[PDB]
Amino acid sequence: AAQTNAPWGLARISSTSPGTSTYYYDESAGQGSCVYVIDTGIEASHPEFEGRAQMVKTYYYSSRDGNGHGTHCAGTVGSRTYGVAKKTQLFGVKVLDDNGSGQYSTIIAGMDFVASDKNNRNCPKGVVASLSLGGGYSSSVNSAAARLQSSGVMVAVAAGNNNADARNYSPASEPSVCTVGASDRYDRRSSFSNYGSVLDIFGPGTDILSTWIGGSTRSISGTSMATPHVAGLAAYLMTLGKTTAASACRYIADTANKGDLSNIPFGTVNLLAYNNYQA
Ligand SMILES: Nc1c(Br)c(C(=O)O)c(Br)c(C(=O)O)c1Br
Ligand SMILES: Nc1c(Br)c(C(=O)O)c(Br)c(C(=O)O)c1Br
Ligand SMILES: Nc1c(Br)c(C(=O)O)c(Br)c(C(=O)O)c1Br
Ligand SMILES: Nc1c(Br)c(C(=O)O)c(Br)c(C(=O)O)c1Br
Repeated sequence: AAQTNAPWGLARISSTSPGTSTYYYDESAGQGSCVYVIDTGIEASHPEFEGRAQMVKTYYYSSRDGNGHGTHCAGTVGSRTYGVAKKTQLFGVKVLDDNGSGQYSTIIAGMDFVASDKNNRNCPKGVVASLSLGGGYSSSVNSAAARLQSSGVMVAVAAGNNNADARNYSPASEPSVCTVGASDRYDRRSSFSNYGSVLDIFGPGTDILSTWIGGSTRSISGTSMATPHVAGLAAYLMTLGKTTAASACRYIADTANKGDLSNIPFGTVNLLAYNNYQA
């Protein structure tokens, strides 16, 4: 399948080269898979989700996204126009308040929630969790992320936006999950992207168009935007049967575009998420 005039990051995910604008992908499109977006919520009524999004948990007075961040990330995972895996099922878990903040104890609870809740959902092709969030190092936060992964969920986490070594951030620094840095449309490391040995992969993160609340759209930037590209890619590749929740991060690194990014510090991987789809 081909999506013309796609957001640059979707075109980038399916290309050996920057500077194109068509997204190419297998029509299965993540059907039968599930992605949890653990964030500020998801505006499930947005037409872009087509009935495939639902809120399943909140720790606040509403499960609505009163921020936009979660809706944007969910859009990059799985919206019809802005998403990587256009037929996945999207489950929202609101661990962040409408200001974009949340306590680590709440975030941990939400991770353990997902590890159990997947047993209440139909996801025959597999389960992914996208965590566009983080703060400073916490062994308890990393452990929660590790449990979620161990439980059979492909966990993708943002590296963070401090232009620093992601070793000092959680859940970014958890070795067993997939830690995602950000790139721009010219294959440069995004200016804010964290780096370091704990990174597994880069995805598009600068000037990413996606859904927003009030049925709208906007372009914003962050490792928060790169993470759902990788999460959606995982869901897509799991639906294709190419990999599993336990092996998908490794598989994405194995099959990445290699050596094409600029301003990658020595010791950080130079790997850009790629679906290796041959039309
Ligand atoms: N990403 C990107 C874009 Br967008 C464009 C463009 O203007 O469409 C060009 Br001309 C290039 C290039 O340097 O060839 C690149 Br790389
Ligand atoms: N935790 C966190 C914060 Br706080 C911010 C921010 O300063 O707004 C951003 Br832009 C990101 C991102 O990289 O998307 C992340 Br992850
Ligand atoms: N035992 C086992 C299984 Br079952 C699977 C799997 O789900 O196919 C994987 Br991807 C691994 C691995 O991650 O290496 C292992 Br070890
Ligand atoms: N595989 C690989 C890569 Br990717 C890169 C790179 O990051 O561009 C380099 Br600098 C080397 C090298 O050491 O020659 C190799 Br081998």
